[PDB]
Amino acid sequence: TSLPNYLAGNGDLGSWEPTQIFAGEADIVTEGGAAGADIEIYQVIAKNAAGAMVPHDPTATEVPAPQSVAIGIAAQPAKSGQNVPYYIGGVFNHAALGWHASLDTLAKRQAVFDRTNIHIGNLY
Amino acid sequence: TSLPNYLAGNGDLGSWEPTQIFAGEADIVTEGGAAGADIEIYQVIAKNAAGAMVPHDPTATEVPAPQSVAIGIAAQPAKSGQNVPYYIGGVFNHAALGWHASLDTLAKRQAVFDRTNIHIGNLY
Amino acid sequence: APFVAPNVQGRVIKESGYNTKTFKPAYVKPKHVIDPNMIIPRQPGEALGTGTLSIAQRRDRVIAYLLMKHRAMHENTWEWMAAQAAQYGYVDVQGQDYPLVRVDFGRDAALTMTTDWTAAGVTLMDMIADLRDGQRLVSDKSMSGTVIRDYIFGGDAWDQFVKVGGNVTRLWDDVEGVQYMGELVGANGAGRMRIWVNTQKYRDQNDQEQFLMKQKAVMGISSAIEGVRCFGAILDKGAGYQALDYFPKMWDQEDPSVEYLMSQGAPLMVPADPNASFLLTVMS
Amino acid sequence: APFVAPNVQGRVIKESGYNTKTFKPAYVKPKHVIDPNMIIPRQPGEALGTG
Amino acid sequence: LDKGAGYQALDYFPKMWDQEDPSVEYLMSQGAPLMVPADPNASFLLTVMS
Amino acid sequence: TLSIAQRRDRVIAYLLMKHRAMHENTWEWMAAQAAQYGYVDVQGQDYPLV
Repeated sequence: TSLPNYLAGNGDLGSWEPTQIFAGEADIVTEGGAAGADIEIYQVIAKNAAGAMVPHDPTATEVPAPQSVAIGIAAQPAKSGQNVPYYIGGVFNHAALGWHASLDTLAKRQAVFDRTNIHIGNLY
Repeated sequence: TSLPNYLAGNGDLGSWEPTQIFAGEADIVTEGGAAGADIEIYQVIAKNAAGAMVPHDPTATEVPAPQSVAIGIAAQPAKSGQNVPYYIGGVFNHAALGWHASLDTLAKRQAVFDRTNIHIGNLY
Repeated sequence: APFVAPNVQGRVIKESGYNTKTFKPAYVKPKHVIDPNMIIPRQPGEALGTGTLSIAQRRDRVIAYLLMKHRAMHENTWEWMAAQAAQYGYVDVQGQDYPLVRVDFGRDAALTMTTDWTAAGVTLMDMIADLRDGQRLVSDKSMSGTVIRDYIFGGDAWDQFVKVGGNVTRLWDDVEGVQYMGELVGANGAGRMRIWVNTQKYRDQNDQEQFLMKQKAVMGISSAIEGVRCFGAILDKGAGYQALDYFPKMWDQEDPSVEYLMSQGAPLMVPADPNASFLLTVMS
Repeated sequence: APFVAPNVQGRVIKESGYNTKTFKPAYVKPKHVIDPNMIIPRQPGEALGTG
Repeated sequence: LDKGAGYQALDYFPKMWDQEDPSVEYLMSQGAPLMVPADPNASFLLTVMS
Repeated sequence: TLSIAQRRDRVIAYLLMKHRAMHENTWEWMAAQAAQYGYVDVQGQDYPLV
């Protein structure tokens, strides 16, 4: 870390791409709750049987387990035991969000948030 | 890079220390010639039997090989086959240079350059 | 400086470089929703039964009070952050709407000490020796070799200390929770030990009340800590995103007529030299 | 642009990023040593005999 | 079809407004275009390859 | 060197330009469809195929 470089050379300093989370104009609404697992930014979240936030996990069970019904979108990342701020309302670009496996197409990603204040849709 | 970091946090942007090459005020003299092996900055270099710059190596043989007599101090790093500019005259900081094993203490690191126009000594 | 006989050329002195460290401040968002349920009822200053001031003026009164309370909450947060930084060398910023992240300023782990003043056979000199050793470590570690003059005790630490034992400072005569216990000469040698006890209680983010200073410990500190109070950008379209200690903002919902009042700010209290202080846990 | 029935809200459009490049320059040091060996000698201009 | 521009007829109309918390801001443009060949038969299209 | 307010200003100017340009591109695309095919399929996720 000490010396300069006297010799010529090139360097690709880096690249930046915007992440657009909002895809519409509902009332954006947020809440905070304890996490039960490692949650990434804009990961879709559910609440487990103990009321702690857990990343959304459809087909968790033979009766479906409460992790299987999504409840919000993480606004900042958190480790287990920490508080997670998360969105409960708003219109969100499905592409930016973190999704479970097998929840591939937008047609499925909408089905997670029909009965809800959140709605999830495509950007143009 | 896409998302700005919103949360508070800490980061060590870096730790810097001057690498003072010179420990005296004599005439500084430099040459340049092809390298025979990968040479770091301020490494102490000999000349191998082929006449190419090779990092200094005492005890290289039942008769000492020409890699075993130091001839200069590399001014820039170079791969084999590249031209290495190197110092051949000047008073140099004991600690800044690329010595190797068994050439550990300042006494030996001086004995390598006794009569030469290069001399090696402590910074205060 | 080096001694060199005037014959010889001279002597070359080696320089030293620096670490550099960088921090992002926390973000604070208290807001009150102002129903008619809060504007209509009588509040202290109102003349009690005679209707001398309109609903508009009662609203103005309550909003002025809430702005004042917001300023107070930010100021409390600055105090809490500064206290956490001085004590621990780090601050665990938290909340419901804010995940736990530890802003470690980089106090060397040697300066977070532990000894047992509850053990049998401890003497006043052993305790003062522990404090002197804390001072020694700080002097060995600081950027400026500064000696600590001020030692701040928790309540439990001060009770243990007194149980086993037996001008600028005027700015804290009138102040609650801060107790100036004067000075002791002891066997520190390196600098006279101003003694403080701090017992202030603050409302945690669970609105449980906790002590601002770790009660079971003693903190030494010196002005060389040269802390900076840092205020980041306000991430709000109001006031042009510019960086402010706090920003009071107010907007209303059209029907039902509900006002929302929010103050927000981006505070961080950074010790310039995280090693100009130390913390010693004295209790079991 | 997206066609959108006058009733409904409209659609949100993504936008692009940036890419960056950086370069260190090279360094050049020609020099001469000018001896009396190089100055004394004649220059075609000089006349014959007594330059 | 917007209260902005007084329901006037315009090539395009740009409109901008913001939420207050979080302070996300919206920018939208309105337009009612149609490009009418008054005489559709003054042109032809000839496909020339399969 | 840009305050965050100025970063906002820059991006807003750019997006206003982008909107104007996307509208004018739609004018071009409609004119193209009219002149070539004699008909235009106006479509979208938010506009039934007409």
